Amino acid sequence: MRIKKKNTRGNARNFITRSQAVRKLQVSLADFRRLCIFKGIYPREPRNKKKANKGSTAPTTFYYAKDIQYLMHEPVLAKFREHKTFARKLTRALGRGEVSSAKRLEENRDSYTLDHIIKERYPSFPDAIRDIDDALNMLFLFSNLPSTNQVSSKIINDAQKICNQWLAYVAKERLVRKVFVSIKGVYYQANIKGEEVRWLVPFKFPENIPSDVDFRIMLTFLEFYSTLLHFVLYKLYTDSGLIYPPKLDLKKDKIISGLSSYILESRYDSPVASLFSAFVFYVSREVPIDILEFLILSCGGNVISEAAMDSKVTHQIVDRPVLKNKVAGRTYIQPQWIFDCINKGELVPANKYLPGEALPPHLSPWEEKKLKMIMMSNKQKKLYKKMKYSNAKKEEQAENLKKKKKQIAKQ
Amino acid sequence: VKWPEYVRVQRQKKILSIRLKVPPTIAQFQYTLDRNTAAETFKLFNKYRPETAAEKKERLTKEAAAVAEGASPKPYAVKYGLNHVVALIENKKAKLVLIANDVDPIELVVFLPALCKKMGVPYAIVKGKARLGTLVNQKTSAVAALTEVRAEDEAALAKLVSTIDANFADKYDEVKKHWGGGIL
Amino acid sequence: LNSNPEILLRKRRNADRTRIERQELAKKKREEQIKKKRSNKNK
Amino acid sequence: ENTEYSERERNFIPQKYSALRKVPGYGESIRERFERSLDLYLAPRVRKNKLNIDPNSLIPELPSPKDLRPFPIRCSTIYAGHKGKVRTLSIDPSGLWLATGSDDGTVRVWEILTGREVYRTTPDYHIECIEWNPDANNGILAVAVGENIHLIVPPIFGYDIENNGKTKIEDGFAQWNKPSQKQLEKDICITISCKKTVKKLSWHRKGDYFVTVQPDSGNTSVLIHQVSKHLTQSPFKKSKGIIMDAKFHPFKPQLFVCSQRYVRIYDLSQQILVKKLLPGARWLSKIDIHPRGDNLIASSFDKRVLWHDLDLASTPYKTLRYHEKAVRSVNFHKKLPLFSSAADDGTIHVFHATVYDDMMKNPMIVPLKKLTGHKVINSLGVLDAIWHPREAWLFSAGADNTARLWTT
RNA sequence: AGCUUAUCACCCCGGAGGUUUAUCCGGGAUGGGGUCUUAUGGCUGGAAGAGGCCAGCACUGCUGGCUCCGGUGGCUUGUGACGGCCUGAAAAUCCACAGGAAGGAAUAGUUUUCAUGCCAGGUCGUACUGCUCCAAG
RNA sequence: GAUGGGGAAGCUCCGUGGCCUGAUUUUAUGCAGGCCACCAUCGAAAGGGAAUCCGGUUAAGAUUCCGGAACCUGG
RNA sequence: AUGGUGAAAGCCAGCUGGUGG
Repeated sequence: MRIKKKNTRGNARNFITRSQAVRKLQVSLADFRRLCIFKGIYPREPRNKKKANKGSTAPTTFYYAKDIQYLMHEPVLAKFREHKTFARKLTRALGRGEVSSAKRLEENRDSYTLDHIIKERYPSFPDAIRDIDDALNMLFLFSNLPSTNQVSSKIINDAQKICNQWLAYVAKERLVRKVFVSIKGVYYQANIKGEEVRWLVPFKFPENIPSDVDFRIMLTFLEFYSTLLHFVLYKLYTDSGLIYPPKLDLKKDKIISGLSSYILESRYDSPVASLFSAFVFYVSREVPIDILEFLILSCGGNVISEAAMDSKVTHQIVDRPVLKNKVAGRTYIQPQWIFDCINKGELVPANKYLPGEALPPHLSPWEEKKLKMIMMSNKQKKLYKKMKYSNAKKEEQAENLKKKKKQIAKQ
Repeated sequence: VKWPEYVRVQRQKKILSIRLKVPPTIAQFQYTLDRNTAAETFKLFNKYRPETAAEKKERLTKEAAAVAEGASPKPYAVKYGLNHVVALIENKKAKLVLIANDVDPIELVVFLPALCKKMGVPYAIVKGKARLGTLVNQKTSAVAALTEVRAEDEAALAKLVSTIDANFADKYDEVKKHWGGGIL
Repeated sequence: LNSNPEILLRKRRNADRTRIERQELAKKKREEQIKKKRSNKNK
Repeated sequence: ENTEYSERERNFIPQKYSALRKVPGYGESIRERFERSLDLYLAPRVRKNKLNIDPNSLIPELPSPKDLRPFPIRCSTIYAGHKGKVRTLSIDPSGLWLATGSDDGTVRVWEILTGREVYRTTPDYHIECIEWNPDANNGILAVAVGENIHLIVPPIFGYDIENNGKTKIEDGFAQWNKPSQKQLEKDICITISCKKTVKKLSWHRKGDYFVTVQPDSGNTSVLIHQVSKHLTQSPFKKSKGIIMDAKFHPFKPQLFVCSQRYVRIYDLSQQILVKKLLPGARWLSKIDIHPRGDNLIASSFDKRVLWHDLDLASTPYKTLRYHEKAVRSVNFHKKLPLFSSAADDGTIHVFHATVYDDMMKNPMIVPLKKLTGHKVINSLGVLDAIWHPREAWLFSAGADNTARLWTT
C-alpha cells in the first residue's frame, strides 16, 4: 500500500476528542453532557497522550469512540430535539398573544422516560442495587434542601416522598444491620440482597445553599437517580408482595407528617431485627425523632412522640441536663446507647449511658537490610523507596493511635 | 470584506428608498399613529380577537355533546380580510380601519387610505403588518377593522375614533405636500 | 506482585481555577445585578 | 486550612461534641455531593493494579557478606603532613613501599605498619600520577607533572639494586630529555617531554611499557613509550573527542583506551579495534582491568561505576549508583576477588565477586561494608587508592592532604 | 550491518607569500594544533555450505583437492572539488530551528526520536516479438 | 475542467470548514468564544517517490517459484 | 446547400617566446 501517515490509526481512532465528539454529534454541550450523565459515559486515559492526538501536548479529555458512536442512535436525542422545537413554538405562541393556544400546546405534551436506559446501564437488579449508593446519597440530601429558584418545590417534594418510601420499606423489611453517626450526618447501612448498601442521611437542620454549585448538573443527576429509585422501589415492593405505591396517611400527615405516615401492607430473623422486640419508647422533645424513630421502627419497637397531642413505655430517651420527673417505670436512655446497640447487634447494658454522664467514644462498625539493597535496579530501588515512604505514614498512624490516646488519659 | 448577496441587496434597497423621491400617494405610510394611541387601539382590538381554530373546534364539540344528550347572541369579532374589508368599506359599514405600512405589494393598499377618506370612514395607519396579524391568529393581515362593537365598549370605540381623528387625520392632513424621500 | 486490579479516578485538572474564577464571576454578577435596579429609577 | 482544595485526606475538622442534639448541621454537604457528582462523569476512569507486595520480598537472597571475610573494616594507619593534597598513591609489587604524591610537588614514602616516613623528595604545575614499576627488584618510580614525566629511583633500596634500574635507564642511550642539575642532585633519573600537559600514566605488567594521556592534544592525546628504547608510539591517532585514560591488558598485547563516552580496546600488535564498549554512564574518569581479563571495570564522573562483562555484551552487565559523588578510583585486588570503589564523597566500598569462570555463568557480586574518613575538601574526596598485593589491605588518599590505610 | 576511510567545508596560536591542468587566496597569509558531511576504498559476517577448474570410481551419484599472490602502461563509468555564458520547473513527503502554553511523585511521578521482541502490509502490469539501452582486439 | 455566473429558441457556448477551548451557557437545563485564509477533479509506465540480493528450477516463469540471507510503512 | 468526420579571452617567462582550447 501507499505510505500511511505517521499517526492516523491505533489510539488516533479508538478515542475521539471532546470537541471532535461534540462536533460529530451536532449537539450542544449541555445536551451532550446530559446524555453522557444518563449513559454514565466517562473520559478515559489513553495509553499514550501524544499518540492519541497528532503529537499535541496540550491538555485534552479522551472519550471512547465506540461509546460515543453507540450514543448517537439513542432516542433521547430525538426527544431533546422535540423538546427544543416545542419550546420555540411555545415562545412564538406567547409572543403572539395567544395564551389559550400556548395552554393547549403545553397540556398535550409528554416527557421522555429513562426506563430503557436503566435496563441497559444496569441489566441486572444486583447492579442497580450496587449503584444505588450514589442515588440514595443524592436523594437524601435533596430531600432536606429547601425550595429555591433553582429547583421547583415539586422536585423536592418528589425526592422527599421517594426517601420516605425507601425508609418505610427498610423499616418494614428490617434489613438494617449497621448504623453510624457523623458530623456530615447519620450513616445507615442495610443488607439489601447481601449488597450492604450504605447511605448518608444529613442532619435535618436548614441546609445552607452555596450558589457557586451549578444546580443544572445536580438536577440532571437527580432526575436519573429518582427514576432509578422509583424503579428499584417498585421491584422491591413487587418481590416482597407489598402494595405499591403505598397510600399516604392524611390523619398522621396533619400531626408531624413523619416516618409514621405512609403506611404500607402486604399484597426478626437477625439479631439487629430482633433487638428492642416488643419494647415501647418515649422520645423527648430535644432528641431528633426523625433519626431515632426509624431505628426503633426497623427494630420492631414502638415510639410515642412528645408531639402526639400537639406510662406504659418501658424506655425513655432524653438529652436534658437534668431530668424532671424520673419515673421509675421508664428507663432513661441516651441515643448513644441506642446507636451502640445497633452497632454491636446486642442489648448492651443501659446502665452505662444514664443521662448526664460522660459519653464514651463512638466508633464505626467497619544496616543488615540496607546492605543488600545497594545493587538494586533503578526501578526496583525507586519502588522500594516509595514503598518505605508510604509505609512511613502507616507507621505514624499506628503510633498516633496510641500516643495521644494514652497521653490525654493521664490528664 | 464581503457580505451575503441578499443582505447587501436589502441594505441597498433601504438606501435607495430613503434617497429616492416618492410621489405623494407613496410615503403616506410611515406617518403612522403615535405609539400611545396605537397601543390603546391594539388593547381595544385584543378584546375582540376572532375565535381560533382550537377554540372554535372546542365550542363545536361542546355543542355536539350537549345535543347528543338533549340561542347565543350575534358573535362579535374584528374583520381583517382585505377583500372583505374593502367590501365593507364603500358600504358605510366599517367604523375603524387599520392599514399596515409594510405591505410587500405597495400598490395593493395605496388606494385604501384614499378610498376611506372619500367614504369618510375613520382610518389609521399602524407600523407593522405582523402586529396586525398577531392579534387575528394569522401571520399577517395588512389590515384590520371593527364593525360591531359591544355596547359596553361603544363609548370607548367612539372616544378612540375621536382621538384618532385629531392624532392622524388632522396632523397628517398635509401628507399630500412636497414629495417625500428628499434626504441627502 | 499479587496486585489486585481495580478502577481508579484521575484527578480533575484545573479544578481549583474552575472553582475560584467561577465563584469570582458569580460574585461580580450578583454585585452588578443590583446596579440595574438602582439605575432603573430614572425612567 | 491553608492547603489547596482536593489535596486533603479529610475535608472537615473533627470536633468533640458532648451530645447528639448539640451536633450542628454540616456546612459542606452540598459542595461534597456536587463534587462527587462531577467526578462521577468528568473524572478520567482508568484500570490499575494495586501493588500489595511487601518491601521485604524485594530484598535479594544474596550470600551473607560476613561469610566472605576477610575484608577491610577500619583504618589502622594515617599519613599526613603534605602541604598540598595527595593526588595519587602507589604501592610496590611487594606491598611495602607506599609512595605518596601531592599537587605541591612533595613526594613521600611511609611504612605500612608504624606509618613513619622513610624518604622525602620534591596552579599550573602539579604531580598528576605516580606508579611503582610492576616488575620487582628494580625500584623504578615514575612521576607525571605538567608536560613532562620523571623517573625516580629513591634510595630506599640501595645502590646495586637501584643500579639495576639505572642500567635500564641508560639502555636507551614526544622525546626524552636529560635530567637537569637539580634533578640529578635530587635522585631523579631522566625526564620526558610531551606535546601537551600529561594527566594520566600507567605501567605495563612487564615493567617496560607504559602509556600517557595528554588532554587538549586532539591527535596526540595518547602516546606509548618504552624505557629501554625510549620509544614513542600511539595505538590510534584520531577520535571523536579527547582521550581521558589508557591502560594495558594484564596478559594480552592490547591497550584499553578510555575516552569520555567510550572505551576502545586497541591491539598494540595487530593495530585493530578488538572491541568497543558502550558504558551505561555518560562520562568515564578511570578504568582498570581484571588480572584474568574476564571482567572490565571503570568509573564515571556522574557517580556511576561500570562492570563491563567482555563476554556477555558491550554494555555493562550491572551498574551501581550508591555513590553520592563522582567516582575517582576503582581497582581490582591482585589476589583476592574483592574490588574497591571510591568517590569524591569520601566514601569507600568493597565488593566480593564470584570470579568463577569454569562455566558460562555470570559473576555474582555482593557488597561487604561501607568505609569513610576522607573528609571532603573543595568538593573533592578520595583521589586515588591501591590494593595490597596479597592481603585485604587498602591504601586511600584524599583532598585533605591525608592518606589512610585500612586493615581487617 | 559494525569498524575503518574526508577532497571540500569549518575551529585555536600567529602578525607580513601559498596555489590550480587552467590564476585563485591573504594585515588575516605561509606554518603549527584540530573538528566534521562517509561519496566509495580494506576487514570480517553474509561467504564458501554457493558457483566454477580438475582426478577417481559408480551405472545413477558420490569421494578427494584448486578456486592464490601481484602491477602498473590506453578505453570507460559514478562522484568530488574548481573554472568560462544568459537565473533552467511544479507538487507530494521526512527532518530541524525561534517558541515555552501544556503535563510530570510516594505499594510503579511522565515518556519510550534508546535497545530487544510481535503482527499485517491490498489491486493491476508480469509469457513472446519488440521511438529507446552495452559495445574486444 | 466543473464550480460562483453570464449568452444561445436550441443540441449547447463563454467564464478558472475544519480545528481548539468551556465546571453545563445565573432570572434557571434553546450554545458561547478564538485560528487561518482558497476552489474539486483529470492530466508523467523517460519527472519526484519507502524498501531485496546470491545459487538452482522449465516444454514456456521468475529480482514473482524454490534454497539462502536483508530491507521499508503502520500498531 | 444541409448534418457530421478527419490533419581567440585568459595567464607564465625575456613587443618576442609559452599554457587553456
